[PDB]
Amino acid sequence: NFMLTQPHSVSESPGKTVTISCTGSSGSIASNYVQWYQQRPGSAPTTVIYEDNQRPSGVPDRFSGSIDSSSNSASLTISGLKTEDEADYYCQSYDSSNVVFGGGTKLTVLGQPKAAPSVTLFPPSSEELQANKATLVCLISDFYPGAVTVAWKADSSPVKAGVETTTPSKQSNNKYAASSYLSLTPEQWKSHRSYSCQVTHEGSTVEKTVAPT
Amino acid sequence: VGYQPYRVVVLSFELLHAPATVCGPKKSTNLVKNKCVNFNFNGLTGTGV
Amino acid sequence: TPINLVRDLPQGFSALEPLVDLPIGINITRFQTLLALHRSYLTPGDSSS
Ligand SMILES: *[C@@H]1O[C@H](CO)[C@@H](O)[C@H](O)[C@H]1NC(C)=O
Repeated sequence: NFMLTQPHSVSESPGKTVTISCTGSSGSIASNYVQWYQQRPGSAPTTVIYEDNQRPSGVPDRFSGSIDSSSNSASLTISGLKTEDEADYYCQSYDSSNVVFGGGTKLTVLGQPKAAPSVTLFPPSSEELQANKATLVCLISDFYPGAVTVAWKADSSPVKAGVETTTPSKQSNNKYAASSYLSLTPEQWKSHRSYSCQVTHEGSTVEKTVAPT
Repeated sequence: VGYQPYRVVVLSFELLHAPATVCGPKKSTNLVKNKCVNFNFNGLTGTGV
Repeated sequence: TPINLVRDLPQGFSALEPLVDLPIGINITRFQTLLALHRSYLTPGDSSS
């Protein structure tokens, strides 16, 4: 029942000093070796310090660790932060026969330009109609901020059933892009005269319309 | 959670040679009459009907 | 107290009852009253003469 306690969120401006703690629950922190792994997002973890004072060959000198056995806490001190330090630090105590990893500590330090919501629409294809389905796809792209509200319309009545939308995502254009899908039956697509997608972004509204042709 | 804006206020009390100005009230039970009882109406410990 | 007189206040008697009691507890040594003036169409409207 030995668990390591680590703060969830730690943020500090670059160039300053910060202390990362790791508190043991039952066993004393000086009983067993405490190791810190620096893991980049979408990458394998890498050892950043071991033996509570020993640095691996390759990491810089700033990664310093200390042990406070009176408070049952392991302290990792970082001095002079910069960009690539934005990784996850897990304090590891294998103890005996079981690695107890820490919760983890991330980093948070801080140009997206404003843009117009280009909107395109497509009607359901004939192949989809032959496969007893119909889906209207609304696409919002090349815009900023990434906070848009979609509202499907059947001629004049809003449609909310079967509406699926995507959260805005980052692209190479430094702008945002999103998507919206309206699943429909083949008879519902041809029941209304026209279907339109309305996109609201920074007050301005861009609306496209399609018709069964 | 450790860096969010928190609205913190402190309520302090003062003790001087002045009567109470802002203080809590007191509850109210029943009332009796025409019997020899003791009453404390803020100025006297009077016993009587 | 209603009256119909402009000068030499009458010899009648009238007590004074309280309206509010303020427990402030501060010094006081000087006082001054406030008056209100009117700005009609006859006066130019400037507070000089
Ligand atoms: C109040 O006034 C008296 C004299 O007018 C002065 O001696 C005393 O210090 C004053 N106290 C306070 C609290 O201002």
